[PDB]
Amino acid sequence: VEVLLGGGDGSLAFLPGDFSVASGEEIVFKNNAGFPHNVVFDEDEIPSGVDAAKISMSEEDLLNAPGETYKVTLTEKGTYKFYCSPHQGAGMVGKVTVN
Amino acid sequence: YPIFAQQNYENPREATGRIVCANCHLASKPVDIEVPQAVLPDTVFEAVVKIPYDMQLKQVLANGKKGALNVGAVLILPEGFELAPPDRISPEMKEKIGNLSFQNYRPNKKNILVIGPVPGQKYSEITFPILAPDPATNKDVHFLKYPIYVGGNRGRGQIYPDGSKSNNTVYNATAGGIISKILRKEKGGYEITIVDASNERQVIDIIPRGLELLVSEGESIKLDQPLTSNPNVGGFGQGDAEIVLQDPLR
Ligand code: HEC
Ligand SMILES: [Cu+2]
Repeated sequence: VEVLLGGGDGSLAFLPGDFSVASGEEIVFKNNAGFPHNVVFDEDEIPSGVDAAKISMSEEDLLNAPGETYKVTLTEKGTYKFYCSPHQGAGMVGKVTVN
Repeated sequence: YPIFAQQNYENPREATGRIVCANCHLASKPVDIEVPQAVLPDTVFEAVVKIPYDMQLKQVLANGKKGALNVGAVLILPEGFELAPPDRISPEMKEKIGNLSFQNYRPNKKNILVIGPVPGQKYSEITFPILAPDPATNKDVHFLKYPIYVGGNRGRGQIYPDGSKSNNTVYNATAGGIISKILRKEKGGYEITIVDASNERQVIDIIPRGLELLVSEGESIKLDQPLTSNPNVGGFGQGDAEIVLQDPLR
């Protein structure tokens, strides 16, 4: 479940970009290079209701430093879909397959 | 981002003299560059680039929320000039450069430097430490006047590497006609129904969150008509300077 945004030189892509977890696990998004890599869950592929701002990031909390990480504690069972805000049309996106 | 141009443009200077960031960073905003009038061989000098902007400016972050601006830059120096090594960097200029990482555009282009995205309120002015070459040490460098080009950006771009627009641009109607319905989205965004009565066709224009439309139901819209305001508060600028590589004699 450890996702490290950015490769080791300039690879903007979630690594991994698709993992499976359960209710009680913790997701992590450590950004290395190509910041900022703040991710935000959208309300288009969410299973239960809940607000997107509850599992997404805000405008003041951005991952621009090489070391900050965004952890999201999910408990609902379903497949979510988060993506790099500063790179949604780029191609680096991941999804939480909690069940 | 500076990595978008590096990954898809071999050299960031176009034939018309346009810097490649102007392909996705379509707003024009002023850029400034201060460099010494002349420098000696094997000496460190500073290239100061200014990417000025109104500080109370809030842009549309890629999630609909409003936020601060980020700055980036591309410095194109002549062949021979390169980033000054850390041992030649004085401590009075070490605190000046903050803690930025200047990267080379490509590993073989040591004369093209890129930096960004860096925080706007912190690095509106960037100092690049350059090392001037030595002619008696490189037979292609000579004492003469050389051009220096800079590209400066502040703000999110409007076009992605695949040609997709981002939510930091205007949304235009894909067809003329009358708006039959405007579906306000639950988590933000809109679905606009256009009745092209001219071609007897119905089209659905989707608008992202962070944007406010200037259109009402029952309104006649033309093709390409702007559907929402332009939320872009940033811009790209280009600058030029000339440096004199001076002979230590006369
Ligand atoms: C199209 C392929 C682009 C090229 C070439 C360059 N940039 Fe870019 N940049 C582009 C987009 C669509 C975005 C927004 C990404 C997002 O979703 O947020 C950006 C963003 C930047 C930023 C950060 C802006 C901010 O957070 O406020 C900077 C500083 C930036 N870009 C600089 C920059 C420079 C100097 C470039 C030329 C080397 C450059 N970009 C090229 C799209 C594109
Ligand atoms: Cu990113």
